[PDB]
Amino acid sequence: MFDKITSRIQKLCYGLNMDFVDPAQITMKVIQGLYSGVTTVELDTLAAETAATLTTKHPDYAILAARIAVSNLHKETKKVFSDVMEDLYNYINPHNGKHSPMVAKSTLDIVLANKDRLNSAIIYDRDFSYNYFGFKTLERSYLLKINGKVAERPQHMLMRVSVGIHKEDIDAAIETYNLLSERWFTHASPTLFNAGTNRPQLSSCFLLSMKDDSIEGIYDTLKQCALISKSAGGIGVAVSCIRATGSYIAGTNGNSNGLVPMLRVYNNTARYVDQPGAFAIYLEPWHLDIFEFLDLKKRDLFFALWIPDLFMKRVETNQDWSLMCPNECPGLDEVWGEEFEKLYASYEKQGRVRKVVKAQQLWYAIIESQTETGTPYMLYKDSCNRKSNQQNLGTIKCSNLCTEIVEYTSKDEVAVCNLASLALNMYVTSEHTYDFKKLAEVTKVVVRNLNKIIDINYYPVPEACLSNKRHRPIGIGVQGLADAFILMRYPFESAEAQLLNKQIFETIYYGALEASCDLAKEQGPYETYEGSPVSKGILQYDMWNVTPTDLWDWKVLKEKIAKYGIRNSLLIAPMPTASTAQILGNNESIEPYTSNIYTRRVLSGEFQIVNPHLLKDLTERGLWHEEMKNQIIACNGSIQSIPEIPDDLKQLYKTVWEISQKTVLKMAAERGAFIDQSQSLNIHIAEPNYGKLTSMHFYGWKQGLKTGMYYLRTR
Amino acid sequence: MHVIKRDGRQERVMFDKITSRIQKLCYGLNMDFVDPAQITMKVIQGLYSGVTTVELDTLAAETAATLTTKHPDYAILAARIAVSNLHKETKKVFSDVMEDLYNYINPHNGKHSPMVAKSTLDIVLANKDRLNSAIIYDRDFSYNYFGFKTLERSYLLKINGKVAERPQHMLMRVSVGIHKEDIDAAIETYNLLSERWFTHASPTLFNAGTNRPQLSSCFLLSMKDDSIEGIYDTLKQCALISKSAGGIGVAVSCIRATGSYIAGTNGNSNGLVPMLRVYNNTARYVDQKRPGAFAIYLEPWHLDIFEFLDLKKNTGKEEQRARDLFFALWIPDLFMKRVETNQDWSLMCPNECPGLDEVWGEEFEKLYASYEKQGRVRKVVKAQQLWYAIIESQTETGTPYMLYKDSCNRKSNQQNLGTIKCSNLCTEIVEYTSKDEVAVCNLASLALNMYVTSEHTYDFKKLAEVTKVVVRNLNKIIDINYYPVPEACLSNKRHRPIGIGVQGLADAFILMRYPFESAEAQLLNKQIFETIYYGALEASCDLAKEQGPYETYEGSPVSKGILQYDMWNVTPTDLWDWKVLKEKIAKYGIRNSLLIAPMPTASTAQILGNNESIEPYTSNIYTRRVGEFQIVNPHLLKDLTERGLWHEEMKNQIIACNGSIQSIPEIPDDLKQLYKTVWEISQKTVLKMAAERGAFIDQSQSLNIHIAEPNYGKLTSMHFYGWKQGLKTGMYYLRTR
Ligand SMILES: Nc1ncnc2c1ncn2[C@H]1C[C@H](O)[C@@H](COP(=O)(O)OP(=O)(O)OP(=O)(O)O)O1
Ligand SMILES: Cc1cn([C@H]2C[C@H](O)[C@@H](COP(=O)(O)OP(=O)(O)OP(=O)(O)O)O2)c(=O)[nH]c1=O
Ligand SMILES: Cc1cn([C@H]2C[C@H](O)[C@@H](COP(=O)(O)OP(=O)(O)OP(=O)(O)O)O2)c(=O)[nH]c1=O
Ligand SMILES: [Mg+2]
Ligand SMILES: [Mg+2]
Repeated sequence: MFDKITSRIQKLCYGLNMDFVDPAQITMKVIQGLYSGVTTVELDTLAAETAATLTTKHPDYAILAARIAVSNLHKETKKVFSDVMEDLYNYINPHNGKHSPMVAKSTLDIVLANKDRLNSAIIYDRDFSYNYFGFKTLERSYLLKINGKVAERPQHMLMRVSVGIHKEDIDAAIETYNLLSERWFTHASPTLFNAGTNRPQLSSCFLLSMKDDSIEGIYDTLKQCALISKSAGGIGVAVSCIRATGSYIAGTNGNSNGLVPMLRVYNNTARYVDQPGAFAIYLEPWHLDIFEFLDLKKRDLFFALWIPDLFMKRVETNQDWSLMCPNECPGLDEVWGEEFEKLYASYEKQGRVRKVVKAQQLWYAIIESQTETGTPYMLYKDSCNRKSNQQNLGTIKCSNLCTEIVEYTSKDEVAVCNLASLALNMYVTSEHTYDFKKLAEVTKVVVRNLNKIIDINYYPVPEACLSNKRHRPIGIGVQGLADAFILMRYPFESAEAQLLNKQIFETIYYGALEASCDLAKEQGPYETYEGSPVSKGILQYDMWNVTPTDLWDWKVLKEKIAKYGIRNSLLIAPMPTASTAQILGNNESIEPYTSNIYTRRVLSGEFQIVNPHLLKDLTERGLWHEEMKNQIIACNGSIQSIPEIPDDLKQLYKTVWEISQKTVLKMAAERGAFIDQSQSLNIHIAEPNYGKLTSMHFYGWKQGLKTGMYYLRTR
Repeated sequence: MHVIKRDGRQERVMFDKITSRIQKLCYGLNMDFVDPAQITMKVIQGLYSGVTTVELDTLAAETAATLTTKHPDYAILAARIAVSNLHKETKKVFSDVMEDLYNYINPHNGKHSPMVAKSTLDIVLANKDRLNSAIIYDRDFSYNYFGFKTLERSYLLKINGKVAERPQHMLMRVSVGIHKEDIDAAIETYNLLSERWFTHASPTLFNAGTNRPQLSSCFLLSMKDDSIEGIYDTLKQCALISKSAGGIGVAVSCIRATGSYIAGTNGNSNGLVPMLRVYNNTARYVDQKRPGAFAIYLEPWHLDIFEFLDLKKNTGKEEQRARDLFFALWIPDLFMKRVETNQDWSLMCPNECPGLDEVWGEEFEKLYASYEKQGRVRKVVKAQQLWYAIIESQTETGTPYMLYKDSCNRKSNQQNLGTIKCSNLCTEIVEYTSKDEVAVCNLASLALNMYVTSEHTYDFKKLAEVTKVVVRNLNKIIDINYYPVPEACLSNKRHRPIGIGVQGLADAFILMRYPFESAEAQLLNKQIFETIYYGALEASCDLAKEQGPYETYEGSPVSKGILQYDMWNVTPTDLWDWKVLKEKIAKYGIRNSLLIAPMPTASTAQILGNNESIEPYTSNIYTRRVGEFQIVNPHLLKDLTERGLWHEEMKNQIIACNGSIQSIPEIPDDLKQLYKTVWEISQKTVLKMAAERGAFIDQSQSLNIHIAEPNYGKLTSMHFYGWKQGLKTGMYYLRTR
């Protein structure tokens, strides 16, 4: 009897490690929610659930689990792509009666005029390549649904995005289709949510100079934020030009209440417009309201600092910092580095300061905020501007929400970003050699994609659109760096890892540029190209004084770029990639495993998950048991103190806490020479003291990092 | 013992010189109850040796005012002492003070900051001659201590602490500020202000003849529409107007309901409540020591009304509160009919049910029904339920104000423009607003007790002439005001509305010796307001001749010879020939769509010494805080002191009685009659009187209701009464106790 269930679980067991997967186990839990009443479709989830719990015994359960629920999706959705599309278009909302197409006619009509070539391109066996928690992610949000029931299979949705990008160009579409569905990279969420629809808001982040220091200013800027958040976008906002508390107002002959009351207005605007807000506010440490600033998360806004070098210099030489009001001392954010230290001091040597503190004391109020709340983020204004390819445009006033994007912004330019990410774990061949020829190749495609995205994209406000058209900046990231190192057999901190880290990024960048060049050959450079460091032969690694390894002939590439230029002001920026890395079963971005154990909620409750790579070594060596697992939870996810585990692995699966943050910082410093934008650097300090922190910032600062620190994590 | 004189010159104490100086300022005062040796005695104890001769003026004017409780003359005397001080501390010649104020260099910020406009100076200056000798400083001695200290606290200009302006220099600046090179009229206005016949609204008082003049107090807005973009555009406007110290009232009914579908995002609308948080947050943050004030107007067919209703509570949950906005209801006739006949009432989304707010009266009644019929409703409730909800809101908070859309639109001369979607912060202004037009209003009030004579007869003929003047002034303001936003300016030049108000109405009855509630008082109330409407139309007519109609005149009720009182079916008394005027208009047209708008004269009433607006006394005994002082109704005290009926315990037995004189066995009834508090008076009678005067007020009236012990019965009956009277504003605040 339960035999009829088992022999059916078994069907989807192909290629799985049957030392550790045992279908009999599931059946024993499933056969009990059985009765004369419901049957198969119900029991289908039942088993998927059960299987999914069992992930703790073996990673293959996640995959088995996945497969079952997938089988069941297929058993309840249309096969033919064009036919699924047809339904999404037609959907009359039978609620009111008005027609509401879920895809866009043009994408429909493109799809139908090639129903032949697109339909038979889709390989639906590719829906089994996702793990459970990955699949469930898609099913919650990424797969389009008519009234309850999901319509799109994951292939459908990929094909949709693909043609949603390459429109009339089928070839480019089917090659993007493949790449994606084999999980060689991914687009940003907005792209996957929106490509092929009526509101194709694909970009994924915006930046924003505060238009002007008046009510009129503050409220136009506010109108804009509301508008971007409407159509999804995250925002960075440059706020430093707003006059401080006490600063006189001529028009009303009153006295301004300063930056904070104004940050309340914005906060409140984020609680409103949603589809929760998310603004990063960037303040410069010379602003007279910087102290109140540091108490605010100490609320729907994240604070970040636009640090000028001068400030770091003064802090380390126990010194005199002078807080100014931007009304009283104009243009202080319109300038960086040299011209800043001249202009700033000029105001100091002119008396015109509102209040002097010791540099060191401000510093320590920062360390206080970070230990409390994990914020403010630390970004170095001078580093960012010095190594920016957009420096010919002016002074770069701030960054995006996750500190990775560094772009110019003005009264009439609001910077945007279009992002995507390469799955580094996919390029390590089954020989523990890393395939770079293939990595470069895929980047070049991602560039063409992102580049196409600029023109088709829906822009929420006009100067988002004006910005992006002038400088055509893109942003390309990575995920699974950690899994790459593990699949290679490399302790994250090993010299072996440390080289690979450079090499990977020498490659991503080589390809990006090379592809950006071919596009410039094809359609000319972006119009604010000539004037920039690349018209001058100075690529990103030069600005760092790094000479790359002989892996690629940059000699040859520079001669190309000298001939036809590039298409995009900027290209690379490794980002958090939180939501996508969940689908692909990867560790987020460039960071180690925070723990070797963690959970994940899925509708009702959670599932307990051990590091997939890890569990596979412990079980094969027959070291996996009850209390074995129960102990690692006791050690917050480390295995260092568990006695019967080899030397080999204790090294291989060190958690981020057990890793040297100095080393982490140094490694970013390395790769960051081939990242033309910035990177989202979290810092993990187990037991913090103000000492450890202070050298951290200082170490990373000395390394010359564009972003010093995204989040500080403490416990 | 000695006193330091006005020059550092030690002078021994000589207490007769105090009494002597006081006596010098008792011209015209009834000396039988004003013993000025009483102050002397009370001064020379609160008095150490070496104290400044200037402090023996403050200490003395302070003492003098705490004796209002003996004879109101004392309160006038207390001022006289403070003014006889100020004059000594001030430059006499007007044109000199104007020089200082301009040439004033900011002693902190080394740069320069005029306090008058260059033009205002260059006029005053090139007109030194006439203007200087025009001013009568013997008018500064005609206020009482309380009016005076309000003036002193914000209405005269301070050069670095030191009050530069004398009250006449102020009055004068304002006149030139309105009249520029028109020196004949500046002087005529100065005379009518300084003789206390009327007062301009505070924003005019403040800014008149300064640079970038914010002369107007009130602004009306309609939301820009169901959009994140509309919302934030209307918010920038509100911010911009609030920075210019302007009061605001807003039409918010078009906004999607909590739940309503949002196309572009597939998500769903969070409703009015969340948006109103954003409006509170902005009101808090933009200013004018004073936070901006928005009145929010909702129509009772909107799905979010119940939430709208608990938002003013100080009891509930932090997330759904907004104690900084003021809530109002724009009420269709239908809702009221539905209530008194226990029928159901449907709540809609303006998204699934467009056009509701852009249409009134039967046009509405038709459109609303055909939605109900169509099943276009999100929730359907018993009408009485909503009405119960409304009246506990009022019981707990005193809000929402109660406006009747159908009255306002039916009886408005802006009718030819479209639907009037809301009123203002104070509910007396009834003007049109659109995507392109924010209605400003410019206001002033007449001191209604100035026009009653020694022989207890009223001077309507004079009241009509003063009104004419005001209209000419309020008109010029429109052309000199600096508009916070362009749509404000658009509107005002298009329809040139003006709102003329009143203060000292209850004072007017008392001088004649009328109870508020008599046939006498109730005839005069009609007659007075006829007079104001008559005089004002006649003024606007003259201007039309001089200049042309207001652009949007043609097709209006007036351009058809329909005057406000026509819209009520009320024949005026025979006091004035309304057919002569009607003939005069159909000739030249008028210059201002709207004219009369009885607003609540909050602080200009404190100055002129008058009782607020259209209202009877709240008490015969009260407080004004400046030490806070113990004023007895000046009128009452006179009749008591005259009839030799005033002492310590009587003053007290009234405080015992919450300022009522009713129970006191020693007072003639015809006095107990005249001096009833508002908590004695019939509110129905109040509502009838407004309605009765309402036929002559082309806008509305801020109208509080006082009900002592309030229940559902009393609150309900009171609204419905006024409603059936044809009132546009049926209730401003509900005050209780
Ligand atoms: N010798 C005195 N003894 C008591 N009170 C005095 C004396 N001199 C003046 N005062 C009081 C009377 C008034 O209430 C108050 C202000 O009167 P005022 O005559 O303006 O002061 P003053 O005498 O210092 O100046 P002035 O030089 O103009 O006379 O001072
Ligand atoms: C008027 C006003 C301004 N502000 C703020 C907003 C701005 O940051 C700052 C003044 O900017 P503005 O609003 O532009 O004031 P202004 O142009 O009339 O005066 P000035 O030219 O001297 O700057 O103060 C308030 O917080 N509350 C207010 O009521
Ligand atoms: C987009 C968005 C709209 N809204 C509300 C506010 C507005 O009253 C209402 C109108 O939506 P809009 O802001 O105009 O968005 P839309 O253009 O998609 O609207 P429409 O469906 O008419 O095309 O939606 C939010 O509260 N939060 C949001 O994030
Ligand atoms: Mg300004
Ligand atoms: Mg819309």
